[PDB]
Amino acid sequence: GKKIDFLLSVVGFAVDLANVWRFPYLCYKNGGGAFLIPYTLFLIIAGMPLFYMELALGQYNREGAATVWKICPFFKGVGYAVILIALYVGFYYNVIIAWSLYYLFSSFTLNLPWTDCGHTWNSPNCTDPKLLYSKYKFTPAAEFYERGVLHLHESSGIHDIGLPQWQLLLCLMVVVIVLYFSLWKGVKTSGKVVWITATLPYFVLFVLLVHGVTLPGASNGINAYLHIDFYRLKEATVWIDAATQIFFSLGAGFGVLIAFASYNKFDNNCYRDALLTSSINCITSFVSGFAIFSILGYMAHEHKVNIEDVATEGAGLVFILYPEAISTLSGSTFWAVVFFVMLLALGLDSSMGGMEAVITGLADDFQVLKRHRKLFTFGVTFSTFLLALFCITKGGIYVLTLLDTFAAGTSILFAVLMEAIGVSWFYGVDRFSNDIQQMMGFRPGLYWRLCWKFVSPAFLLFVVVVSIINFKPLTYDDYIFPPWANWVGWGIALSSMVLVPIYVIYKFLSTQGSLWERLAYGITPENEHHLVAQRDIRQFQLQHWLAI
Ligand SMILES: CN(C)CCC[C@@]1(c2ccc(F)cc2)OCc2cc(C#N)ccc21
Ligand SMILES: [Cl-]
Repeated sequence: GKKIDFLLSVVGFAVDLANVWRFPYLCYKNGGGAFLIPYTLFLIIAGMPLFYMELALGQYNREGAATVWKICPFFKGVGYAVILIALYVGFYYNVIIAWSLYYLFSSFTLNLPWTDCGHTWNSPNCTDPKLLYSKYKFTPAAEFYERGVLHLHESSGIHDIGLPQWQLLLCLMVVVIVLYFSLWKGVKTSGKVVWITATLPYFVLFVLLVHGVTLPGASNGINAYLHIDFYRLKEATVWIDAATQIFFSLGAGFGVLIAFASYNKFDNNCYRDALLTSSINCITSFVSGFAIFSILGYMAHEHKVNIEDVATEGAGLVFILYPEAISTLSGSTFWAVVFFVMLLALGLDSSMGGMEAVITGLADDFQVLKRHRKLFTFGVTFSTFLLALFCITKGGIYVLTLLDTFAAGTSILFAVLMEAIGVSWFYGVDRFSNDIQQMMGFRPGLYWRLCWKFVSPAFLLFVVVVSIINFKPLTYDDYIFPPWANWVGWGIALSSMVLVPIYVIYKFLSTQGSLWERLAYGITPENEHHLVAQRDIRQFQLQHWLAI
């Protein structure tokens, strides 16, 4: 049972809300197949080494994202930045679960609300295919999602978000209460019910793929998926999106991996964990893209519109597609219930992990918080509840888009780049390899060390620079955000990006001694500060820097 339980755990942890909800619309927005080349390249080159490095760090040091930097005290700022990024993401990661809960609640009927027009929320322009460069938006499913769930028609933009919707308010309240009561007692919350949540997503994806392949218009969608438009690979939007989606789905850059590995056994095999998780994530992403493109090709055939204009490119793509695929099934009510229960469970577990990252990171830093986990959990959950209250308004989709674009974009890329640079160069790739050997029994191969030291940081810096200089103003379908919205988004990104130099400056000023003494104390492990007085620093010799 050692291997079967491990396989269940790894397959459960290998699929996130990202793979199911965010990958579809990022793949649709980027042409389809053309998005998989950057995705797979980045996956290997950066994602696999960074996943492995974070797991090894957490396992060896037994600390959260913040306090794990006792090895290189100057990067506690990086730790704080990743914790803040996780906190930001949790603001809308819960609104998505609220949407899923609302859909599940509305799915308990023999006549699904997303099948035809004729309801209170339908506009006079609603078009029913059975009864008779834009994105359409006049279909029963799109009309339902945008009017009877979001009530987006009552807001003119991000300047007129309006008051919170009370149905989504109740759903968010339920989600937050469940999260708190699942986090308040301790980290140990697995091995009890995750069995169903680890297999259900794969079953749902399998059934959807099998059913969608046999649809009238699925062939065109599959052709559009397997057709690669190489012109799109010279714009850098696809590359930025692929990198960000990778660091989202894999879980790196949020401090989740370090916090969760801090509870692993000292002899746990992180290399096999990273390899298996990366392979599963790649296969799942490819299958999900295939099924999504099949579904939207079927819809394009159904609605007599081009595949590029059939559906939205925003965060509601799954809530438009999956109900439309369910409506084509027999006993569609049961399938809808099953799918949305799956989505609820997956989102709940993912948000639970994201919030546990923050809780552990802050509790390891301050012992008072670690002594009062109940109050700290309540405070974190209440803050998330309010800042997600901000995202359930009538124009809440615009705020959600702004967050999903800015909270972890260049910010998460920069945080991961700083993590990699810090460890590999200042702490030492040789030291990290020695630690991994002492931990798991074998030294990492040359490929891993090269990826950690040279390849991954270079690509991360390149993508960060390109995202900064090649920045497209924010938009949501046909709505162009005003400039101050972009300024606010860049301020949000900087809020977590700037914690690195700020903490470096604070650490330098707070330390006592000469400039060289300050540097030595800053770039030396906290448990080896007794060598600073002996003027024996490895970082001050060229051998340390040229070591690979
Ligand atoms: C952006 N989000 C927040 C990242 C979440 C990462 C994740 C995680 C933690 C440790 C790992 F080794 C691997 C993945 O946290 C828990 C979890 C649960 C599921 C489920 N079902 C899926 C992923 C995770
Ligand atoms: Cl993904």
